[PDB]
Amino acid sequence: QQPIVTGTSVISMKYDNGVIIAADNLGSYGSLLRFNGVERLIPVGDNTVVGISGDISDMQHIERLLKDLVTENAYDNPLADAEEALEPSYIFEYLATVMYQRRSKMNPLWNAIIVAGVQSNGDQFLRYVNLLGVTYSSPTLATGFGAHMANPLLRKVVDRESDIPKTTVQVAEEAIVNAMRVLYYRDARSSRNFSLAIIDKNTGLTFKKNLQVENMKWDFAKDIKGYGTQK
Amino acid sequence: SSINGGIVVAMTGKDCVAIACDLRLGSQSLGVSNKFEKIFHYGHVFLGITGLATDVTTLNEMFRYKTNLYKLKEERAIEPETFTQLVSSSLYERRFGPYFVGPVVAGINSKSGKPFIAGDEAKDFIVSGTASDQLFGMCESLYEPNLEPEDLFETISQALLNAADRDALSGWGAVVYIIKKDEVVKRYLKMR
Amino acid sequence: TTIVGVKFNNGVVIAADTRSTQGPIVADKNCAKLHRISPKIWCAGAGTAADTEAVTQLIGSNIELHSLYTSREPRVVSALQMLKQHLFKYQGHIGAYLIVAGVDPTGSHLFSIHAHGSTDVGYYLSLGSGSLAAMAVLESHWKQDLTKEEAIKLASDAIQAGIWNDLGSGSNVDVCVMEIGKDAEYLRNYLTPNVREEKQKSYKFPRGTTAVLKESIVNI
Amino acid sequence: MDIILGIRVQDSVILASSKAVTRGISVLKDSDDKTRQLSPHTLMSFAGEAGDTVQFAEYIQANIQLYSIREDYELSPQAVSSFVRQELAKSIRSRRPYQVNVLIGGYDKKKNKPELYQIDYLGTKVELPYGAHGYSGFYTFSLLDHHYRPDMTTEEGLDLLKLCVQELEKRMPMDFKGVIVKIVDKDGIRQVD
Amino acid sequence: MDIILGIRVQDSVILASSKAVTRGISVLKDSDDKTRQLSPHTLMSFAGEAGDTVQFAEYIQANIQLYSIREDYELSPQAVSSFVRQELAKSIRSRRPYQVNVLIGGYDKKKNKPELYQIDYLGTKVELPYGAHGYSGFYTFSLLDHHYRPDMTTEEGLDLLKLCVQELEKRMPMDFKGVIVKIVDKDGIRQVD
Amino acid sequence: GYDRALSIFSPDGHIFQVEYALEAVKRGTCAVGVKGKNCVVLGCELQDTRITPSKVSKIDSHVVLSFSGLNADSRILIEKARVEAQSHRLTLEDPVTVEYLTRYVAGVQQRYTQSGGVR
Amino acid sequence: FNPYGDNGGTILGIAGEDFAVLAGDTRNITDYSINSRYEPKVFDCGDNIVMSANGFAADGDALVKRFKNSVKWYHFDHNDKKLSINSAARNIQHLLYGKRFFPYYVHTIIAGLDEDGKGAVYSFDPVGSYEREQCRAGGAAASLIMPFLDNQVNFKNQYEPGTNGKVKKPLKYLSVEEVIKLVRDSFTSATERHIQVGDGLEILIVTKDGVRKEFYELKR
Amino acid sequence: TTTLAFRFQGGIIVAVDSRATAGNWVASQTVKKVIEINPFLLGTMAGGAADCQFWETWLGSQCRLHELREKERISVAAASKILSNLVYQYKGAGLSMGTMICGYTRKEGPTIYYVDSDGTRLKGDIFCVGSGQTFAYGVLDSNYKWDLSVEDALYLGKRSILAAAHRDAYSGGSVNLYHVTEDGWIYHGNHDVGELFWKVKEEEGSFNNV
Amino acid sequence: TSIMAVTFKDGVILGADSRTTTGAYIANRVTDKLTRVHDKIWCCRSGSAADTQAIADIVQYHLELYTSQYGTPSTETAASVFKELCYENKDNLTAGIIVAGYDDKNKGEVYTIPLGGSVHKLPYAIAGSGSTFIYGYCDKNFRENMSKEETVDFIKHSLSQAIKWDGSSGGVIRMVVLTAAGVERLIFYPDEYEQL
Amino acid sequence: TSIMAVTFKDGVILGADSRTTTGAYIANRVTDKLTRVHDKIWCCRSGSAADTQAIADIVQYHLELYTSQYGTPSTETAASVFKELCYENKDNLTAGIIVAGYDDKNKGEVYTIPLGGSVHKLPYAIAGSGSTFIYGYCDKNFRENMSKEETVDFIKHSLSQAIKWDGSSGGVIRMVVLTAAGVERLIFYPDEYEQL
Repeated sequence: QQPIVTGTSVISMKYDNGVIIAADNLGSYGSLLRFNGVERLIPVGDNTVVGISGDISDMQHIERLLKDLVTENAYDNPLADAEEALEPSYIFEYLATVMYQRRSKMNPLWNAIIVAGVQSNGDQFLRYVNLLGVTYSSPTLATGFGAHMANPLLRKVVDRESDIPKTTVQVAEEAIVNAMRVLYYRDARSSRNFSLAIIDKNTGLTFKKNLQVENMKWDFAKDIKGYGTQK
Repeated sequence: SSINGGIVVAMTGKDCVAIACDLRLGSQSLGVSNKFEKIFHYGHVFLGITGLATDVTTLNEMFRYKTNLYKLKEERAIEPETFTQLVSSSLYERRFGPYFVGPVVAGINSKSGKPFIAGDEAKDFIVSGTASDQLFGMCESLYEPNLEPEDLFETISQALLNAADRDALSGWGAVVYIIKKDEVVKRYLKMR
Repeated sequence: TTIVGVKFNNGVVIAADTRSTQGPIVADKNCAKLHRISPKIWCAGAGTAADTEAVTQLIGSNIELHSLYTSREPRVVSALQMLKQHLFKYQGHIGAYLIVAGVDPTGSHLFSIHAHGSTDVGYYLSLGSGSLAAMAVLESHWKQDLTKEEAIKLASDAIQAGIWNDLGSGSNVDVCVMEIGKDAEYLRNYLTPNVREEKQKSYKFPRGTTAVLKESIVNI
Repeated sequence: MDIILGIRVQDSVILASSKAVTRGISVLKDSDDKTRQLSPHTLMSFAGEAGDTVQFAEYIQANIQLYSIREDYELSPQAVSSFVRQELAKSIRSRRPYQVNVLIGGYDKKKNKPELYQIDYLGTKVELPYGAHGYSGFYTFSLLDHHYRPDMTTEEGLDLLKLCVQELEKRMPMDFKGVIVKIVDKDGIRQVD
Repeated sequence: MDIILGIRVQDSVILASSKAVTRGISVLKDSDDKTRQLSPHTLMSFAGEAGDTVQFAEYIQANIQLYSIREDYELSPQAVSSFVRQELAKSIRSRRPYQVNVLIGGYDKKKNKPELYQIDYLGTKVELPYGAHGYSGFYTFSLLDHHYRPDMTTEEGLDLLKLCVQELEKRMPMDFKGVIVKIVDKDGIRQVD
Repeated sequence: GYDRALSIFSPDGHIFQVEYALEAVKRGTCAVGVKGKNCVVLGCELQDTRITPSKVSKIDSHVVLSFSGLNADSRILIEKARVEAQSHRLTLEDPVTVEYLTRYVAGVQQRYTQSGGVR
Repeated sequence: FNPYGDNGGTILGIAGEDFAVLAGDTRNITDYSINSRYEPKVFDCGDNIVMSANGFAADGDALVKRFKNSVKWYHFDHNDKKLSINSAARNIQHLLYGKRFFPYYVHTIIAGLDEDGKGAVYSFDPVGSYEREQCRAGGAAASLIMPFLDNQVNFKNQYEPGTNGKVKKPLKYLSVEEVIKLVRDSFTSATERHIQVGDGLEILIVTKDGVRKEFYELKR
Repeated sequence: TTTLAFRFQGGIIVAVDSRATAGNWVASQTVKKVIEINPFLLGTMAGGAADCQFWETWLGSQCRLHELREKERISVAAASKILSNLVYQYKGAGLSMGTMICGYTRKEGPTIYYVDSDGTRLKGDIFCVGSGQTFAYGVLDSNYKWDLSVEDALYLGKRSILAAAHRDAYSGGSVNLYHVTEDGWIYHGNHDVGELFWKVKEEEGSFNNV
Repeated sequence: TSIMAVTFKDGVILGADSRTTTGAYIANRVTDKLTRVHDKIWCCRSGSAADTQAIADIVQYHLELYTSQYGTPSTETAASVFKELCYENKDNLTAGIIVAGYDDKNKGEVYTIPLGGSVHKLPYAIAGSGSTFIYGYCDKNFRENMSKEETVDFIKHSLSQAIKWDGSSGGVIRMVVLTAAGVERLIFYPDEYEQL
Repeated sequence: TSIMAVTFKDGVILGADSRTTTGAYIANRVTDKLTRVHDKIWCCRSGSAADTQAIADIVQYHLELYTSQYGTPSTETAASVFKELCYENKDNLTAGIIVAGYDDKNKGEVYTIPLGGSVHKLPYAIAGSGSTFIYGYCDKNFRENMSKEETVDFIKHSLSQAIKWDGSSGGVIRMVVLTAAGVERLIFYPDEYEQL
């Protein structure tokens, strides 16, 4: 009914061979920056990462549901490591079902979720669902405050699906890291510490923890004096 | 505002302007009259006013006052651009406690002969009142620059009629003015 | 609306989009949002257009009168102070959010003013519904040593981010460039990225499709 | 609520006004005349909030009488209805609006024409062949729209009014205790049944 | 609102009920009978919320008819009014109360006595010489308190009812389109004018 | 609750409990009906006569039920039939037809031949 | 908690004499933000039935999913018999009204061929009232689209030019190509004037030959 | 919206407008406000469209089951009570309904029941429902007769809907006319209110204000 | 916002964060919250930026008048003018001001004017949303007559914690040092103070 | 309320103030807020006293069942049971729990369950109204693997500041020390900790 501890933006991007998703490590408690080690990117197998924003208690509930789903998928399934592994699309559809059912019981999971992955055919998967069950896909996805600031920057790289094959992992990762820096400049509930995950159809999941926003520019602040007339 | 209903549209053509309005006066769903013309003129400047009919009447009487005093002092009729500024300042003088109206100015400047419309100087077409969004759709589909006055008449008339047909609170006939520097023709349209 | 201001090594740029909206409806595709307070002092407003227009007109009038009284070029700090005090008097009921930029004998200046009368100075600023997208561009590309051409490029890129990503912003980019020691360079429709494609057919009706009841000439 | 009805026929204006006055639970009066003569050939009927209507109508009557004494002349029904509209339009912006709806029936002796003006409490004025305020039009306008003819005599106008009143008495749930009927014509104002 | 009135005289109970049905702006019907016969010598009139009144009265009628078939016997007006009171008292505590006020007029053929019970929607039951619901009592009880006599004949009762109805028509602002009058006596139920 | 299948098929396809219910009918006191052109007549051949009334029960003012067999079971059917007659008269706008009531009562009897835990 | 949102989007069904068109913009929005430029709202549901449920996109998705499942179940229990568009419309009414007290907040349109082979369009309110229509627009810019189509398809308010308003302009056969041109121009004008009207137009065309898909880019 | 039904020697006329509105926006000009429950029963949609359409179609299903069970046409009284009981069971749940159930049986003759969301069930000779009802009553009460011809009754229905369409902005589009006979209902077609308006305005000479 | 002023042996130091927020959006990351009202009288502003800017401009005007008529105002006089404005307008104005100043006789003085417009002379003051988190730290670490260096460190540590914990605080740490020697402005960047 | 738990070299120490308030009235000045749910699993309660007492009783019951069926519960298991209660009843229950416990393999562990029923394992936790004032102090003064004495001092100083500043906190400082050696209860009076 009301979110208490909250994560903030998850941002993500397709690139030629995969998907990148990043989220910062902060649990805020209103304006109090209370918890600073909250991982909000949940890998599911080697082919999927779930990025969660919003209520951290509901996030922990979803993470439990995802671990249970992997366990259940392994039951009586000798190919659970192979052609009957969970796909990103299965995980997304399950989460979207849960979210919409919870909404329809007036008891929402107060989250926005991005499922990033690579399908077994090598297709990039990147889809959003929120607490309403509203779903959409785009070559770039961002939740929360990142929807307003990160998406413009990432779309300057990937404006349409025909930009995806032109976009390397280096360019996409640089764009994601710069967008995280911009969020640290401009989101009062952000952290300079973030996690980033790369899901490549060739090189698999690479999950980078304890990244820090670097190369911030602040020295121009020395010149700012008063609010108008103070010399 | 919507209590009374009503729509005004103006369009520029080649050396011409058109301004058109519906004639309905309502009181919510009750139709009161079909003789409530929303288009006034002050010399060669035409003003359409949509919105609350008491404010339409009050503002017409006020702009008559102001443009008569203007002609007496200046010894010339007011031009459309000057009248647009006058309307703007007169409405903002009630920025708190507004008149609930949408003015549309149309005319031709006596000296340059340039057609002018405002609601700015958005030169193609200007739309006001309850069917504004239907009118935007119609005009943005039908409008072409540099229409001759007869084609301008057809275009604005079809925009008004088809937009009005999808507005419950406006209609029961329409009037179209086609304005040229030498000549103004009023036409009445049947609505069905 | 997207408005930005960008200071550069010898001046300041302000830029705006040109879409005016009435709710979800585009009332005007090419509204001029950059308003001259004085020859080298320019403002741009978000919020309700009429309040921006009116406060700009009043302040410009008083600035011109004050310049005549003092026999001096007007100062951006005077426009700021007068706007600030007017808006504070009206306690935020004047819904004007402004970027004020200009050049004066004391140099280049760039300020934002909020409807409550709060002001700040900046090297780069954005306002309106597209302000977050524009600021994302500004934060990723602004630098202290911008030339004029870099600052124009940056400002128009930030407006373009607003145009593409904010529904409330669109159509063209207007720019005004105020260099120190130079005339202000107003660049109406500096970019036109949103030109409508030609329709599939002409919709000109044949003469007489409309039924006319009666005609009369009006005396004027 | 009150019923006021007006019909402009060829030679005259007929005004019809309900006689009831109701306060809370009770009909206090069954004989109330909801009109004031503004001038020898101009009559105003009024409906609306208790007290407001009579205070307004008497203020108007005093002002029109003052004009007539000052000029030794009678204002046209047009000028009277414009003045009344201006007073109502002011009141909307005042600290306590007159909640008063009026019909002004007059005979213009310069034009030799009857005129009927409907003015709502907003100051929405409209000249009409026939007119009503509130719900009375909801029941009566279809009869008038069907039967009204501009060349009707006074007697045909009165018969059409009788049909309108009978329809109100049938379908309108209040008991308005009938109508007083006044006729304004070239001979002035008279009361009729 | 609806008018229901009852007078218990020496030999009979007279029930009078208004004919109007009004929905929103319009009188839909001018002939509505707001009563149901519960048994050959018991009549119930009802007033209140649209739909509730008839649904309640028909449920009661069906239950009393079922009792009569099961026992081959007619319940006293006392027993009927107790049953109706119990149903109304339940409904106050239910998820949607019947907003229904009733008068039950019956002739007890064991006592050879007329009986009139007033029951409000709360289930407040009272046996009365004469009775009313809503505002009808506000206008009528002073006439009944002044003129009523327990030994009145049916004809005197009807004349007193006529006076009550005339007073309502004078002072009550609604037009209720008159009353239907039913008489309950030793011969059963009949309708009168 | 108790749901035992009491009425079931025998190998020859009879339902013994329904046959034995018919034996109960056959032991029961007579009832006779004769339909004429304009009336139906029903008849039957230290008790207090006042409070041992006719076996002929009204179900509604226009329709009448007699029975043979178990008197107590018949009271249950009669009460159900009366309730249905009043229900039809309430929910629809007419008294029952004789065939509608008969079909209802026969349905009640049939259902008790095919329902668990009931005789 | 509000269980509803508005995702924008506009849809248009047109029945031809031997075809049906169902068109929709592809932009998904939330307030003034673009969520996606290509999130298609118009679906082939099988049996040459096309559907779009405009409004709250989660309820639209849910209704489309349930309708597709009803089609599958109808095939299972009718030996893959084709579902009629009329039977689909009745079934969709039952789907919607089953939520009468917590409605699917969507305006639905389905299109297809009737059993005569003529174009059919059915439109549904959130609660499930439905009507066979020649044409229906739905969503945010319906008011910008439909009057122009009434004018150009049905020649509404157009009279035969010489007859001075006596004779209507006669109705005539529009090909699907002419309809598509009118649809494109209508959506282009709505894109000009309504901020929610998307970046692309997707058209599903139903004919005896099946369902075919056309896509056209819109501005932004 | 405006709907009306009236009894006469020829049976029942049902007349309705076809306008639908959403605020000021005219959503459709061509809504069918008569529900053909079966060949012998009509219902009029004037509440929420979905409630009337859904529940009167279900009512048709109940009529068919009753006919199969009882081997007879259902009474109009029975059908209207089935509907009013259903609607009363949802009282306070927010159903929006205001319908005339019209039929003509041998036992009842031509019968109209008004049925309301509030559970009102009224038999009557004449009913007008919707935002234009007062204008329709104004014509109909001025002109109704029992001995009216079928063609005169159809014209009177059309003219009462036209009067509402002129005065009530939320009424119009077209007039649909039905004639209920013992043999069933007869559709007497669709009449565009603008064409009808200008026809009556010239032929009858009414609406002189316009 | 996190604002401090600390008296020390040579005078007073004012400190502030630079973050201005509108909801969770940082509208200005480089705000200067340290406002001069007189040469050696400065204020830290917290609360409504419009109210506190208007008040500070009015105080600067009144103190310029005072200076030209009556000579140099004391810090107590500036605090009194702030008080009169905050108190007489307490219903309209949401202003929590810290006033700090130096003069050769009184040395450094600090006055806090909380909401409601009470005035409190204090050896140090903390204010703003982020001050809540550092009350314990400041009480445990303040001592009278610190050196300049110790005082700068004390402010830097305190505000670094206030920035760590308060989302409404951040950016640079600005300081103004007021002494006999003059007015000195200091700035500390995140890569300095986040290492603390 | 001001509650702490601090892991240290030998285990964990829980600390609390003893004040219960109803508005400004101190309803109980000697409250024990340190609730045993298992022999070496204890919780600090903050928020609604009824909710947190009901939860703690239910957890103690569930852990007694767990012990008799499955052996000794881990502190993580107790925190999970607390979580399930706080989370599934988050609308009704206003409970911010700190769970602390010792076992020989994991040593001391601390889990905080804020409002909403998220669980956070931490090396130390602070909670309650008075914790706001000591976030900076605790962040500046906590270090891993303190001795018992250093940890007791750290808690005493922190809670003394929380009591100084929070009206809803006060009375005695209670501590429970959980180690291999056993369970030890400590109490510190105002005349000890107000001198700090």
